[PDB]
Amino acid sequence: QVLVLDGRGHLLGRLAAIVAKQVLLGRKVVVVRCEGINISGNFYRNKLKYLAFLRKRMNTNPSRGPYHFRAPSRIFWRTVRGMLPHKTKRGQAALDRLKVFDGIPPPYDKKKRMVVPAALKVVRLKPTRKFAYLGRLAHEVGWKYQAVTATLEEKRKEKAKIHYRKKKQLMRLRKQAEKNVEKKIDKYTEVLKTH
Amino acid sequence: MKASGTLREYKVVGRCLPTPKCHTPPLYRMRIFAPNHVVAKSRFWYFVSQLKKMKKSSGEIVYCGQVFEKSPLRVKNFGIWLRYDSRSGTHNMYREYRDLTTAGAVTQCYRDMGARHRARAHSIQIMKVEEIAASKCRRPAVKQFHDSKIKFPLPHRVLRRQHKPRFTTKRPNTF
Amino acid sequence: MARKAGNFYVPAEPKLAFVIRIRGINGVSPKVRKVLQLLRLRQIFNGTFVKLNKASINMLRIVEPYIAWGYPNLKSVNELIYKRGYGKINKKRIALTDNALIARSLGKYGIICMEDLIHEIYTVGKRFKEANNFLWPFKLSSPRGGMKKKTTHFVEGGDAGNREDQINRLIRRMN
Amino acid sequence: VFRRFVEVGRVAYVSFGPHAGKLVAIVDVIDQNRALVDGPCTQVRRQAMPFKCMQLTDFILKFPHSAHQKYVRQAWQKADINTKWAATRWAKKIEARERKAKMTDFDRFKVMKAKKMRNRIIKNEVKKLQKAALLKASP
RNA sequence: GCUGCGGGAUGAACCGAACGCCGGGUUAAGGCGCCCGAUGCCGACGCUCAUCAGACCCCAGAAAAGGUGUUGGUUGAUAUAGACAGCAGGACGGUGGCCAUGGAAGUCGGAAUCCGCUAAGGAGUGUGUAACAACUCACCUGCCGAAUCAACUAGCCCUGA
Ligand SMILES: [Mg+2]
Ligand SMILES: [Mg+2]
Ligand SMILES: [Mg+2]
Ligand SMILES: [Mg+2]
Ligand SMILES: [Mg+2]
Ligand SMILES: [Mg+2]
Ligand SMILES: [Mg+2]
Ligand SMILES: [Mg+2]
Ligand SMILES: [Mg+2]
Ligand SMILES: [Mg+2]
Ligand SMILES: [Mg+2]
Repeated sequence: QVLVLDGRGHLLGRLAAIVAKQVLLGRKVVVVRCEGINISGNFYRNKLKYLAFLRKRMNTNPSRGPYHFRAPSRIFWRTVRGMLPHKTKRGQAALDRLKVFDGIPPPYDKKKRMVVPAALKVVRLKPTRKFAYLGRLAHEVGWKYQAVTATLEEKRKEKAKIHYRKKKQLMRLRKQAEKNVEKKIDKYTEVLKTH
Repeated sequence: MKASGTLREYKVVGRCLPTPKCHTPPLYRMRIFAPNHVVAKSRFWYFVSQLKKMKKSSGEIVYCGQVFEKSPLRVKNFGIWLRYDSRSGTHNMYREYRDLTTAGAVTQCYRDMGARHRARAHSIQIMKVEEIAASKCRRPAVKQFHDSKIKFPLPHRVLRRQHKPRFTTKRPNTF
Repeated sequence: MARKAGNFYVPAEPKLAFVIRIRGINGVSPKVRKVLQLLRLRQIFNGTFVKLNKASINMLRIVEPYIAWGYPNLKSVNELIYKRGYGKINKKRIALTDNALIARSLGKYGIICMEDLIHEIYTVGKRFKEANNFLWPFKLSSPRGGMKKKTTHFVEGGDAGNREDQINRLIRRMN
Repeated sequence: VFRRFVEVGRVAYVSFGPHAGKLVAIVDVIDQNRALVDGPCTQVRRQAMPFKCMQLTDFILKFPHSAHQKYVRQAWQKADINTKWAATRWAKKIEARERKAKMTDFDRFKVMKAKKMRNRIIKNEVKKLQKAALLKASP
């Protein structure tokens, strides 16, 4: 049904390719932590390209024409727009199925975030090559919302730390129960039939 | 030549036609590397036409044979002589390759001359192939592969592009 | 018999060659178009058996960029005669399907049956012209694995040229 | 860090290719990418295989440089890699994956009913352990 | 022109291939990250960092020239009769030689060109004080310790743009 994707350590083009392919099949995919999406190349190079993209505007009326978003979620959404056939009623429905969020929303705090392996920085890039943060690019150009998003992100990371101790305590309790007696009769059958 | 796939070593011998002006042609011999024996025969006609007064009509090929490796299980060192033609002018070249068989070493030679110097197979002419021993290699790369008790790990080994599912909670640790 | 004495040996250059036409129809010079009309290659992907001769090889050297020609093996002859054997009485190409058609229309030379027809095609006898005229040009489908670039010769990794034994692989892909 | 590395005389595992599930032994490195591997008792023939094609292990042997099949087999039977290789958790994990590939429907039914019974016992005993933890924390 | 169809995004000429209506299979030209059918092969080798990368005949832009930016190649020359760089010391005598005098006492210029001490000094590679003098270099020696230096050439990238 719904898919929740991490954005930490992912590449823009690879993640946009996989999302734009899997959204045409009907799986309602949502990319969360969009400010953490890495972009290969030098950061001055990437903001020079984005400054040229901002320079692209209609001279007769800048409103009626090229819209230029600064938030990284809307940057990724424009990247998926430029790849889906949005002028027809297939890519428009796919963009309606796609949702994008900066930071992490409260339902996506609870719902588990997937990590796509083929779109990873570590898999796709040599580690001696330069990179750039889309959130750093957005804070440098236009998107003035890093002081709120980073604060709420550290708040939910503290919430995750206060949940993980309880989860690890419950895991230690259930492994103490597995260390305890009178479960092995089914475990012999399980090991002989693929534990 | 296309040099498609791995190369093969062919011993091709050829001679002139029996003529009343000169019977018993000297039956020359070459060592042609080619993907198959038809390309070996044609490149043999090319080289013998450039060397001596021979063409396909006034000559014939006596024998064309596959040459198998004398020791495929031995990691050997091969020096290759090259008469490639660059964009400005042709040049002579000596290269070295550590590989198992002669056909594989000349295959690596064609692939590497296509990689670095942008030389097509139209321009590369293999002058001579010779197995060279240790302590005669001019190249520092092969000279530093010459190590007994050699130790190296495999740092940052990433693999399996989407053989695993495209969507997971994993985050693959390298090495 | 020659390697026990230490001497080489050359086999007989064969006198029969299968010719498939590779290239298209429009954009063809008349110098090669007339030779294709004489070799009955008027459409694309049709093939004929040609008795090799100096005049025939000098025709094939004219139409090298348009055909692929080689030496068919015994199954390469046999599958083309059995599977797609189409003769003609005067007009009206009929599938062979019986020995009576060959015994009635062609069997005026002791060649009444299909074993005689395959023998006359493979071992080129004195009545090869009647058998080649009786056989309609073999309509062949496109190959399974595809073709290599269709423009350069088989020496340069292409299709339009001489290959001398890989026409067996080509006829197993096409037939 | 870097506890494992290729070496003259190290056994290794093969993941990709026609020899998947077969142990090789590295003899010497050809050039940076492929190694002359050999198999004494694991049915794989002496050839050249890539380093990304193979998988590094932890057991070593004492091979001479560019040795033969006979001396590789003698060092293999001296080191006893087969029983020592079966006596690890790694081979048990690979064996469990092969047994999961060799499951059947009746086996999955038995696994699922034992899974229901074990999960009920786990649920009740973890609830009893946390009840005992609250009873310990109450004073 | 008189000509549809598949690629070149878009096209009169380009590359395949020519057209009655359809079912199945196969292929050319081309392509396989998404639009957009197909590499989601545990593809192989090597090159490339651009602060203006590059991406396929016609085809929609660019040269001469340059780079101690990296990758090969050629020609050579040095180095246990201890080099290359680094630190330290010497760098004279004939002779302020000779053509000059506005100076030349190596140092604007013209012609040349040896010997001794030698550890080694070039009748001197430059900086200067107008010149006379100080400084420095070739060359030599002390420590160090084993590879070093020079000129061309062509692949990518950069400047030229
Ligand atoms: Mg054409
Ligand atoms: Mg198929
Ligand atoms: Mg043409
Ligand atoms: Mg016309
Ligand atoms: Mg078109
Ligand atoms: Mg175009
Ligand atoms: Mg069809
Ligand atoms: Mg093609
Ligand atoms: Mg697709
Ligand atoms: Mg350069
Ligand atoms: Mg440029």
